[PDB]
Amino acid sequence: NFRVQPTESIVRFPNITNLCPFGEVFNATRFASVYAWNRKRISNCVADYSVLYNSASFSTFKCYGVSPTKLNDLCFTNVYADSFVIRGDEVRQIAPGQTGKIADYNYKLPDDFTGCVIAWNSNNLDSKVGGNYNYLYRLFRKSNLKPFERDISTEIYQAGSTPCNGVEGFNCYFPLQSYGFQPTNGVGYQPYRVVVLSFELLHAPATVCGPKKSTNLVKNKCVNFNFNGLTGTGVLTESNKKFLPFQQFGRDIADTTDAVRDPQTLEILDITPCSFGGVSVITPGTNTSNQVAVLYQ
Amino acid sequence: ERDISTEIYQAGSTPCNGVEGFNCYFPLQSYGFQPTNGVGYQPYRVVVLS
Amino acid sequence: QCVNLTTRTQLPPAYTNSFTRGVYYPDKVFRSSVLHSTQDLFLPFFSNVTWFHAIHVTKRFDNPVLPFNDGVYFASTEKSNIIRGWIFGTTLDSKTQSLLIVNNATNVVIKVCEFQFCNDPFLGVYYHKNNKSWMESEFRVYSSANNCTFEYVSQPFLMDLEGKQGNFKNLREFVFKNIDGYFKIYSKHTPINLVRDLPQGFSALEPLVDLPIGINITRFQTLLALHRSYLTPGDSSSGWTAGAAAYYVGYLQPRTFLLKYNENGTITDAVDCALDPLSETKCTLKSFTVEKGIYQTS
Repeated sequence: NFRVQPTESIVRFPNITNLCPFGEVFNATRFASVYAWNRKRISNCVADYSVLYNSASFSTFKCYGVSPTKLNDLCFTNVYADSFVIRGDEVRQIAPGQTGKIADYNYKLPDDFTGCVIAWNSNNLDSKVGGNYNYLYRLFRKSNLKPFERDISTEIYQAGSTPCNGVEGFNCYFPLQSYGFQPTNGVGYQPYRVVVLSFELLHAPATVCGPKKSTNLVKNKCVNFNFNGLTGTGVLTESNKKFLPFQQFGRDIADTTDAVRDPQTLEILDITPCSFGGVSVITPGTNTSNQVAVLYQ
Repeated sequence: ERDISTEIYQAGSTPCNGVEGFNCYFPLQSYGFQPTNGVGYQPYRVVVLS
Repeated sequence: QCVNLTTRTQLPPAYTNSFTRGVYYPDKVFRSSVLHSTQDLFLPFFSNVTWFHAIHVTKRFDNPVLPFNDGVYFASTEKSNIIRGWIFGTTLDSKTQSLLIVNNATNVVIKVCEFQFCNDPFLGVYYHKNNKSWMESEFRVYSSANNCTFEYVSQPFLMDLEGKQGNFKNLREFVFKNIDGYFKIYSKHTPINLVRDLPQGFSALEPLVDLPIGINITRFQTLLALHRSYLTPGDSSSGWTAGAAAYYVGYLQPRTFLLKYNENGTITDAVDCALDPLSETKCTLKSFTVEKGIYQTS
């Protein structure tokens, strides 16, 4: 057979890439506490986690579960972004499969959590000298907090059974203390803006998946191309006829697919392979002639 | 085939391979066989005869 | 808010016939001079569908909650834009994610939230006396909203808010399909000029957009509108008006249709394969010029 193998493989699915508002939540004014995290819905946009891993601006980008370069290919349904400020040593507690005080009584995470936890150092975003009397946290609780559940209850923890008149005293501890965020401290009691991404997968179509790389424009080449699922190998020649301004593909009289519209330029292009026939040989006897002749069909 | 490569795996940025650093995990993980575990976490001597 | 209406005298609906209606493009692929047979939800020709009316000339204001079926061909002949939007859901009581696609004069708001729907929602248009204008003020659509899953603001579309008593001039063809949780809208506008029944023109509806809301739609209701005047007090009791609008409600059925394409990719003829014995023979033979000779059916 006389076939021509393709040399290039252009892939072009999108036309206008819009990055998700990731810098708005990161470079915001202020957040909240760990027991009352703010849930923000981030969807209807093309995510791109590759611009944040190579930025070299985060303090701890270690993510559990999957690899940091493999989550860009996996598609999700709805991504929830929760932000809270904690201490320096409390960053490792916010991880799937951990237990202690913050991950058991403040914000509990599931064991099989798909998303990871990222954070960065902050010394001017919400830090001040002289102490800190704004951020709070939870200490004890009657029952364990379920994952993905906010806590805004300011009740008094009843440890024992002695009557304390609802005030802090004997067997009546207050699980709402203030943090000691100070820039002159060591590895502990330091404000750290932690943002956890919740990766959820449902039956809804993908809309928050990673980016889709697109190649450059090229025509009049007998190479392979994948135009919106249509995998064809042929010469992308011009077309004098036009299609309707709502279609995408196009058939012909042979009940086959051979015409696709360019999604980057809205130009009708026909598909024409460069493989016709095989190789024919002509031998007018071996004992009478030692010369052959290649024949093309 | 057989390979006994004990190098550091590089994932994304920050190259390793000796220099270590961030995002540089050890591929060779320890099993941790203990008699106090279950039957599924016990070592099994598998002999394959080809 | 929720302002119910007073029990009034209504009129029984009529029964009209369809003349080649409910035909749209089954796929977004260009075709030319090809005859293919696919399985798509279409409308059977020469069928008796329900004919609803809403003319004030009396006090006709009917809007029942019919169960939503697989494919609904909504053909409304409005000359002054009386029907605003439509509602979709199952119970409609601030318990499930109901779909609300309203077409107000201000803009196109498509919100899929848990809207508390009243017993009989409508739209109130107040008539000002200081200036000859018609602006909408009463928004008795939903009581309140809680959580939301999809909110989109499209381009502003200006509509008419002056109810008249003339003949129809514009035809708004709409098709609502909820298959596998996906809502498909087929919007197509075409000016007409008639007073009753359906036009004999061919149906060629284009798909608008496909929003994967992923909800369960069971019942639906057509939201109408009401107008005010200086001669009436303006209360939502009995002293108001509703103009004149007649919309056709047709349910689609899974029938095999033979689509015909010309040299421009525009469907000009649709031959049904499950209606008349003469039309069933052309679908099997894949032709349109039946001459002499005996043929086989099934």
